[PDB]
Amino acid sequence: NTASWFTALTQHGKEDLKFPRGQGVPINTNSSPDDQIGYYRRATRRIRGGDGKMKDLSPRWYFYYLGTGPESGLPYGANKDGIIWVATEGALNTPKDHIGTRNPANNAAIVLQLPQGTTLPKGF
Repeated sequence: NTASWFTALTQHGKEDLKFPRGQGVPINTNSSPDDQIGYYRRATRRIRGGDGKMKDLSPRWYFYYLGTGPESGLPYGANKDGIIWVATEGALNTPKDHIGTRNPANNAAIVLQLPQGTTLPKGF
């Protein structure tokens, strides 16, 4: 019953998601400077293609605050395939259980917006 608070970054290229130190955290006016830390989780979807065979769709990366989402128990910097970490300078390395996850039944997803001067890899 839980989803990301933001819309996804679609991976159109061959390279995985990666942000330079300090960049990557989506803008949220309902959050404070201490909360600006989390991870992007890759979600690949498979569909029945025009030839009957299963084919992959462009991967989607969803942001979740630290201590929240499908990898709530993972600490910052944890090595896991499909998980990349982001944190703004000044955010505290503590769980963000007060923000948590979004319930789509009563909350719309916030359009993913990166701060001014955020660099994204090719195909994003």
